[PDB]
Amino acid sequence: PLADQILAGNAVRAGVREKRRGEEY
Amino acid sequence: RRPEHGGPPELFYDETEARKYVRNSRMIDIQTRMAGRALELLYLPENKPCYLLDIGCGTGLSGSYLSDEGHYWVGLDISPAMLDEAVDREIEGDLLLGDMGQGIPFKPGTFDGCISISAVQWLCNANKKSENPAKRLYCFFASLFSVLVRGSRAVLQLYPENSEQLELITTQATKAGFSGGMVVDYPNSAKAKKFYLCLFSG
Amino acid sequence: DKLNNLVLFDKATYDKLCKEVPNYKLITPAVVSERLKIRGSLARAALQELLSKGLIKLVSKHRAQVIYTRNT
Amino acid sequence: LTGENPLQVLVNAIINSGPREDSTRIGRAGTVRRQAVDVSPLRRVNQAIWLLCTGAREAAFRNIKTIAECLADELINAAKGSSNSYAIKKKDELERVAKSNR
Amino acid sequence: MKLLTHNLLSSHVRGVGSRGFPLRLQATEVRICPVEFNPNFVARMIPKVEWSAFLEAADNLRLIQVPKGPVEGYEENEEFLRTMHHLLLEVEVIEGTLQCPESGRMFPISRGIPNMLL
Amino acid sequence: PIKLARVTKVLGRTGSQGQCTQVRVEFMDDTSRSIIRNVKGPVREGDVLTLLESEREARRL
RNA sequence: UGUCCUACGCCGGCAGGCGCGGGUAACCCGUUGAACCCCAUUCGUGAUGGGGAUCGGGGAUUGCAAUUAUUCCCCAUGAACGAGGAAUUCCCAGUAAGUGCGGGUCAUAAGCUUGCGUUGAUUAAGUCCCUGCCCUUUGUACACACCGCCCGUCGCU
Repeated sequence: PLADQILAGNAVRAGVREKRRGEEY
Repeated sequence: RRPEHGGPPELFYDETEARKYVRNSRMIDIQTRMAGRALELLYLPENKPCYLLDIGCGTGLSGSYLSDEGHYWVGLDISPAMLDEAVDREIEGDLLLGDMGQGIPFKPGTFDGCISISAVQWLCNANKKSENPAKRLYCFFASLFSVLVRGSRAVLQLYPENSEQLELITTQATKAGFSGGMVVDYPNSAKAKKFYLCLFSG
Repeated sequence: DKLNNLVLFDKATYDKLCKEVPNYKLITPAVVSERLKIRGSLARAALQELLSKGLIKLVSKHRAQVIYTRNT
Repeated sequence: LTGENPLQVLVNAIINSGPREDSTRIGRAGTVRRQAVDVSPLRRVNQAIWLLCTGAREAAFRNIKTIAECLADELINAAKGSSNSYAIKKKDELERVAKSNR
Repeated sequence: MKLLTHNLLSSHVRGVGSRGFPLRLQATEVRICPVEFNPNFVARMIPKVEWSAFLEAADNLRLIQVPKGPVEGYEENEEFLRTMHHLLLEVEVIEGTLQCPESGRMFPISRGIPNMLL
Repeated sequence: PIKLARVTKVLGRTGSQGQCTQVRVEFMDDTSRSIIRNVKGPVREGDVLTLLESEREARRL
């Protein structure tokens, strides 16, 4: 839709990105 | 990392940083040899000193090099702290305080030469919303072209960090009517690589 | 600039340290050497002499720092 | 010096030397400007700690002034909010340049 | 402030370009600083410098004893060039003010360098 | 005037290098005001935030 | 790790010698007694008791041979160096950094690479802005390419 496009351009993408970094006996 | 990331030149180069700046013999050596290269760069007539606009002199070490050979100059600066440091060094040339981007306030056909020491790579970024970098560079270049004698020589020492900054400064210079080019000191080197805008009127 | 701290206690500065070290509210060799324009070795020797006189109380002992306080 | 618990002076120095607003750098092609952004309280504490560290380190660095008493003086002057602290001056410059780059 | 520096000064306002020159002067204390005497230098301001601006700047500086015309020569006059050197390069107005004709913006020279802040 | 605010949820991080965090924040003097603001550094839900001026809403691409 | 590792006794302050043992190896060096750190003194903002370069002399060690100072110990002078315009390297937990300790190269150097633990933090749990690589679509912008001008004026043989 038009308003969805306008609000997607008005907001910032976020969400998923897997960043792989980095006892008993 | 770099002095340009610290902030505006009026407030970054304060009392204590100028105090530790003047006590640096490495700075003395690099400034004297760049001043010598800049004085050798322009083809001024021998046995006849020229009227040089010294912009970005600051402490006036390049101005001290000019005064050591019998030449005369006037200094334009933006920070009062290192201006007072230059005053305390019993310097001979005159000093002016103001923003070079707002325009050089001198009559046309006055200066036979221009010496810029680490002042053109400063102005590429903006530290205020009211300051437009393209407008500021265009106004500074147009005022410098106005105040210069037709046929005078202008040298500008710089250390650009990418090719886009050089692209903007060169396109502002070539839209301001300056005729000239770029001279690099040891382009394939890293420590000894310097950049030098050379300009003239006609 | 170039400091000119004295190498031995003259009569006048000895008089001010006689009548003034009981009242600074803080005692360390650093500020004593700074404000009296005296050698720091003489400052620490003077405070060992003065604690031998016992008119300034100890707080803590360390090789690099010594700290002292008033009697009242 | 202050006659009471040094922890209160320390937390007052932490509170008073926290940069509440500063500038971020943005730019697409050569033209780089600064936008006035806000600092999280955790980063406020972190920058206050780092600024007191820089003040204590580069305060004297070349004379009889001991690092312990220099740190004590810096913490006391930051808790009092005086302009003698390097941390307070740097913080105030940070909010002022944030206000200059709204 | 050397007299040649303000004698070549203009106003940096956009609207006054380029008829803002010259600028008026006001002095409360004047210093004399020794400057090396270059005879070629003093010889080759005189065709270039504006003489009427020099007279009006001297009139704002309370001083009258100057020659009324541009003295052109082959450096054979020692005392005229010496007086010009003393007036231009050695006279310094450390404390003072500058005023623009068409904008009225003030510039306070306060120990000892004029500001140009917008 | 300096004012204190409380966040509700994070909208997401913004900036060219992802240096700032755009976050939804609201007020205690009235529980009706709601603004969007950018705060850099580590920001999680629960912290109390500080506004030097409550005039404009922060907005970046 | 070892028939070069050395325990111990004698001599010379040290560089090093002499003598007698242990070891072909978790047995002897070796409860592998190390450095940083810790406590106390002296020093005290001083190109200074910092830093040690570059020198002179003596002695000893290693070897056919040491001069172009192989190497070590001592003594004597004490240069730059006052935190580095500007380009750039590495990095997220026992990690970086400080700190010392072994193996290969060795008649004798000390200087490269590999390891070792000890003291052990700040910053972030991120982004595609710069760099590089790989995907999806495309060859529509610009460049290449086509067309046009292909610098004009006078003067003699």
